[PDB]
Amino acid sequence: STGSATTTPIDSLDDAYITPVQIGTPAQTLNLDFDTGSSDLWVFSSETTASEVDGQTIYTPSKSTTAKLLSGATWSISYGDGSSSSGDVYTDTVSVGGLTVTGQAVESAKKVSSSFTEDSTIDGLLGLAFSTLNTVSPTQQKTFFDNAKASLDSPVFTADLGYHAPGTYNFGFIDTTAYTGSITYTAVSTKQGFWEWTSTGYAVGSGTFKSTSIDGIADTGTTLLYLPATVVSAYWAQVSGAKSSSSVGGYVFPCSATLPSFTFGVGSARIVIPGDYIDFGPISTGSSSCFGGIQSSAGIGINIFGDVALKAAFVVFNGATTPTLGFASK
Ligand SMILES: Cc1cc(C)c(/C=N/NC(=O)[C@@H](N)Cc2c[nH]c3ccccc23)c(C)c1
Ligand SMILES: Cc1cc(C)c(/C=N/NC(=O)[C@@H](N)Cc2c[nH]c3ccccc23)c(C)c1
Repeated sequence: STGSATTTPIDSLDDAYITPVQIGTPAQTLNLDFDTGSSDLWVFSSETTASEVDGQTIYTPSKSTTAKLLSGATWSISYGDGSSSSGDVYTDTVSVGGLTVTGQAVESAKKVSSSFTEDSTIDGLLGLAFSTLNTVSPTQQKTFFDNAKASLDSPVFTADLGYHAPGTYNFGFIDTTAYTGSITYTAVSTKQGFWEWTSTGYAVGSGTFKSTSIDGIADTGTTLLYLPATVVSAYWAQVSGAKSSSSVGGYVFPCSATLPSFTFGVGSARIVIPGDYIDFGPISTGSSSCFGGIQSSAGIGINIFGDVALKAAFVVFNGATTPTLGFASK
């Protein structure tokens, strides 16, 4: 089997991408944030604290003839950014772009943090990291991809995120028309439960490539590109007037600037992030200071190849017995 679904930016800055997902019988369609940095499929629901719902579409398990309470199961997730959610668990039928999994754990939120409440366009998250990170207790549950994997034509999914435009998540096949040149594959460590890999280096604009190992995670659920402070300083030093602002929370730059590109290495291959992808617009309405799309990972504890990086590539998440990651230009 295969599935193919369009993913759409939630706003004019590509702050996140939402993908329609059918849950239950009859289908209830919710727009979920596909997150390769976590392993829980959770949704706003009829059980979510009323004051914590602000415009989201909710899953109502009582209206699904295929929903079953997973007796005694609870979940609770604390994301590294300080966001969180928790609740109980149903199993139900879940379909993405024509690919159907029966008995999928659907984690119904009773509580969500303010960040989620404020994101009216995101009805929940669909985790695509390794199932070892799933938070359901006392019986850990499998991700949608893990449940689908054996049935798929090939045990893979691909992320093709658009810049200021829709893109595509495919399951079970590689669309050879969706990228240019070749796909370069690189090793993955699953030791921390993430799609963790090692970039071979970077360049800023037309500058020379610096060969250096950068270990990080491919995370479709993170907006920005978080890299070591040395790398990030080297990038922003090429932008007149750019500076790190403790008050804003990262590097900002004059909105009048033209940003240089940023290149990252994948083996001997190179992915170029155009400068425009690194512009996140005014820090507040009407400001001439703009927020940067490349930020320091210092204090996160891991480097994160978020959407700013991933949207410059066609990315293969290969879930074979020994997982790997593939990157192509597009
Ligand atoms: C200090 C710091 C700052 C950030 C922005 C992250 C990213 N975290 N990103 C994620 O955890 C995503 N995989 C999922 C996610 C967290 N918060 C969200 C809000 C809206 C949509 C998705 C997420 C971290 C780990 C640490
Ligand atoms: C993931 C994340 C990380 C940071 C450092 C901020 C702070 N932002 N501070 C501000 O003053 C923002 N209004 C700046 C901003 C403008 N556009 C954005 C798009 C994404 C993230 C932040 C901003 C936020 C909101 C989210």
